[PDB]
Amino acid sequence: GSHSMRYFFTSVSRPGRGEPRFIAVGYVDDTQFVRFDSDAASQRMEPRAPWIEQEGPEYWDGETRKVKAHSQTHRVDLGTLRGYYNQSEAGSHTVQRMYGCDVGSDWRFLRGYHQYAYDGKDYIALKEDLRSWTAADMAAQTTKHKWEAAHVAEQLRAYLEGTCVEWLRRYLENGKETLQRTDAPKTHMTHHAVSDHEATLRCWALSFYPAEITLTWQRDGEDQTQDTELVETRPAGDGTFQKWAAVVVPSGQEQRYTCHVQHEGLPKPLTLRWEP
Amino acid sequence: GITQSPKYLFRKEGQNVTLSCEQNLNHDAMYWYRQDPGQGLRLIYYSQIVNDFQKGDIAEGYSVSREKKESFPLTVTSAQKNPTAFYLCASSSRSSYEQYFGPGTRLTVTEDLKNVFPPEVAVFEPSEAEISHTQKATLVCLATGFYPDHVELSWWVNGKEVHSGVSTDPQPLKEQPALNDSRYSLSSRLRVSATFWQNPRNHFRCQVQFYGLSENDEWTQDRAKPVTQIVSAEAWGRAD
Amino acid sequence: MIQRTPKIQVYSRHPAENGKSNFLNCYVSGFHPSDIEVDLLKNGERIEKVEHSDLSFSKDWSFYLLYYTEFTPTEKDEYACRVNHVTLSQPKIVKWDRDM
Amino acid sequence: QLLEQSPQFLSIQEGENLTVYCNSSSVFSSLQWYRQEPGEGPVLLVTVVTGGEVKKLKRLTFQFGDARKDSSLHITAAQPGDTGLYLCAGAGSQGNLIFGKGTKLSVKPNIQNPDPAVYQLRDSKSSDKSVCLFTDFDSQTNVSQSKDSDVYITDKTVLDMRSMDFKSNSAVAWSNKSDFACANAFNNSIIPEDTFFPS
Amino acid sequence: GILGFVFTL
Repeated sequence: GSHSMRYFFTSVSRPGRGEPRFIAVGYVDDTQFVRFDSDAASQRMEPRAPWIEQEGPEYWDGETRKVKAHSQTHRVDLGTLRGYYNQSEAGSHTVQRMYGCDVGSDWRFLRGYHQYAYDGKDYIALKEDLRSWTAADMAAQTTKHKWEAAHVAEQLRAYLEGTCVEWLRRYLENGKETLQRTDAPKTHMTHHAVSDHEATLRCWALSFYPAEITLTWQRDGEDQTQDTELVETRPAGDGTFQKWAAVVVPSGQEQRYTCHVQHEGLPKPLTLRWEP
Repeated sequence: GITQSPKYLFRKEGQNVTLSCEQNLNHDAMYWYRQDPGQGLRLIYYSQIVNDFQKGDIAEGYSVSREKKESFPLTVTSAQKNPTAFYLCASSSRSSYEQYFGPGTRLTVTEDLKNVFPPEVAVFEPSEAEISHTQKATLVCLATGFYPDHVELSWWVNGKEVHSGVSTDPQPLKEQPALNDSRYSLSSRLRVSATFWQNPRNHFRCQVQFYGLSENDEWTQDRAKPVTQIVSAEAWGRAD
Repeated sequence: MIQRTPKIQVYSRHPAENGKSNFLNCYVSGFHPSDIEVDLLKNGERIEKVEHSDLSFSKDWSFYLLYYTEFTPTEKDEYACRVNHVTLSQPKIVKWDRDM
Repeated sequence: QLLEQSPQFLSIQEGENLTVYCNSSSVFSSLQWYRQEPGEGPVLLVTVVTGGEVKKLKRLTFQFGDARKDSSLHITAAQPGDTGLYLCAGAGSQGNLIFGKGTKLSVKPNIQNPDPAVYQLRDSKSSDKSVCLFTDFDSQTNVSQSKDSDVYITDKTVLDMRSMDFKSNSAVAWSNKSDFACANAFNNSIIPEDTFFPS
Repeated sequence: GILGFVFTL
């Protein structure tokens, strides 16, 4: 299937409490592999997946040097934005940035991204053509003009279409056992009386990877988006994910309901029914 | 633009020196390079943003800091047997984009201050043969025996510095190619029409501004301390 | 300047079995700004050894974090997650239900 | 990333056209050309960004290859002022510029009325003591080094007298020796057969 | 691997 590499950066000012807190994390698909925290003692980009620890000292020295430069740039950016928006120096503000690339099943470049948000709202983004900018307002227009004058997009495009994709391929290979695998959901159903005439059927999907999954309840015919509670997919904490869907049904009609599970790790969709 | 004061720097071996680089271009990225005679540029250290810096290709023996956006000081420590060189600072609006260069600073580090000598300057008068053969008169200025090779030679005609008919050697000559602290020589020519040289009222002066010791340098030798100074030689026109 | 309230889910890493070691999780997501307080409680008392994931965010810029601690559930012990954020009028307590 | 400049050195006569090359196996997002004079800061001549773009600044023409892996600098009717070190540089992936090693360009003057001669000039302040001046030879002539370590000889330099619309090459030689005379001053160099030697 | 060049907004 397709794959992605994404880097997420967050810088938060804290006036009167020192320099802004900077956190960087990197992911390949739904797996985190690196982190940097400006408040930590190590002051190094650190591994968060076993397969990246195989990279040599030059790799780590390089990621650490580069991430420290990102930290200082976004620290300056907080100051610049406070100015562009004529804000006081007393409040805390947030700059977020994300960039990365997607590749298709053939591991060839599919799409690139590079965008920013200020206080949780879109600020500026490189458009899909990787040549033009989408600016949210006058402040962002100032940034856009600055970046056009210094030809930032052309250099970013080269990274997103080349370097980025090359790193993604490298990581997909070195971490092949963990990244190119699929963990099919382990499933089960529970039943609980919620009254003297109704019951709750809950369909579980546990320990699956990647996170993408579809859980649906059907009654004799199809889909039941009525009185069906579906929780947001959540991390189990061990690299896998979980999700459940529940339906409230008239007591005695359990037989009419089936839970359908779709996941890339399953050769064929699962159909589950309540079996006391 | 970019300022690198001073143009010439002289230090005794073992004495750390910090080269200044200041820019008023509102640029985020700054760079330091060194250049040896007849060679290209070698990157020492750079900084893409205030409060961050990273090594170039030849950072050993050097150190920098970037506490302010406008400045990028380069400290030359006990690097090695090669701190003497031409140092250039540059800046770019954002890193990786077009760089604008400062004027450069020539740093010479010597083993012993007693190796410092001011230039002796002499002006050689045009020969009668050249005058009768070409109707032109060439004056030659020779600055000799100086070290370091930090000099600025200029010609003055009747009190005005001239930039006409002048040709000064691009590079000096080592009076001792063997010694690393060899003294240097430099020549220059000023050519005028025979008619101009034949007016006894015309005064010619070759001026050599030398950059040497400062007041911070101690001096115990018997000869005059070789401090920064101007040494000149002159000639006057001659009627035929 | 925009603020988004955290969604909260409290659950175990593996299906609960009394007397068997497991991990208790409190997953907070969809919030902004990133400053957030999350604590895990056992019979009302804050559990000391609690770790959390590295700060990350979603497509809409909202943040998410997983707080977790190893624990051994029993029939009598109650677990819960306490969350506070600027968007909340008062802290929120979400009790762990082994089948949710 | 690498940038290769060719040729390393180029010597041409005033008035000729010339081309210098900057080549790489990799793609650059932006590229610059600089001209530097000895002991001075390099001067930025141009920045190119678009594959295939051409920029003409006076007598200089710059081109960026369609693939953005190469660039060239072409000069029309070279003037002595064009002499210098030409450097190309490209955007570096690690936040710097990747520099080529440069092309050293020397533009020689066209001496229309060569009158090679070796004159003896005397110190204005001292009896005896003098220098030998080899002057007015065409640019085809080259001044070689000295045999004795005690004999000093400068490289040839060009001098312009705009007043008289005149240009001339010259080199100087002097020695602390006694047997040294302007007659054998430049004996280690190929000097014009008809070089005037004042008697 | 992350970007090797940084630039201010």
